[PDB]
Amino acid sequence: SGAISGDSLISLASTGKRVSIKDLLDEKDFEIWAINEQTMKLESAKVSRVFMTGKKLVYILKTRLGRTIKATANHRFLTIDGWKRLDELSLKEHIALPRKSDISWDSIVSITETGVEEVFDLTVPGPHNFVANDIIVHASI
Amino acid sequence: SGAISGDSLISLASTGKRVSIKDLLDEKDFEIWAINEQTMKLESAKVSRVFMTGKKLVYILKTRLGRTIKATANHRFLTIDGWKRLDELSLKEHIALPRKSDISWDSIVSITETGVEEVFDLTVPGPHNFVANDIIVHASI
Repeated sequence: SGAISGDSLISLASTGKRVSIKDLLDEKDFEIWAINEQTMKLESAKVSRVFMTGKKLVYILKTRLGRTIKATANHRFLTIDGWKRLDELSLKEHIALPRKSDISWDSIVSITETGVEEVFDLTVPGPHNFVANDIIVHASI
Repeated sequence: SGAISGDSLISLASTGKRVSIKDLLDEKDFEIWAINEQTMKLESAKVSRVFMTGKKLVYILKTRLGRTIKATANHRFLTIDGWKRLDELSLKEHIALPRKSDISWDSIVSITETGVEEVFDLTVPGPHNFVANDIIVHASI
């Protein structure tokens, strides 16, 4: 149920390349990087499908390291105490970023509403999350 | 225990004038606007003293109306369910702004760390809060 800006760069596990999620709309069955929540280790995982969900108000989330992403109020990020909607995060939270133990829990330094844009998501069977703009984000539903 | 940037403009109840809290450091016993939490009505209240608390990292909080203020991570604002530290606020919260029923509960649209600056507070016996940059904020201790 979330969605992120089409500008967001998706990390491709088999290569180390990044291509915007907008540019991946007509693509499927490629691997992305997901965190396995039970083990807290990153693992390659297949993307079932990519899709746009329409135009939605988006918000810039920025971490102390400088990682940033634009996303809907309801898109979820991985917090020390679980998945939380962007609109539920506060500056006291830390969120999961891929490090290369497998992850860094970085402080949020900014959350600001920016504007409406075309927004996208993807489905990832099993772990249900992926790395975009070098930040761990939840996938479809 | 909070504190806000010296740039913050303090609403003077007897006149309707605004002067930065930095500019009020050597001033006392003037009235400011405070909310009476039991009644939720604004009332004039005396400022006992104004003081700088040193240099501290500050954060810009902005509301949907466009009201904005720079304040420490621990400075409190009035939420629909009580006083909350800036670092505990999320975009789903609304905070109290003086309206002229007596107050408007406006959505937060931005919270972003900005930099270190000299920071100030003031003491207000009884209601313990005041209006700065047209936003209700908690006073000393």
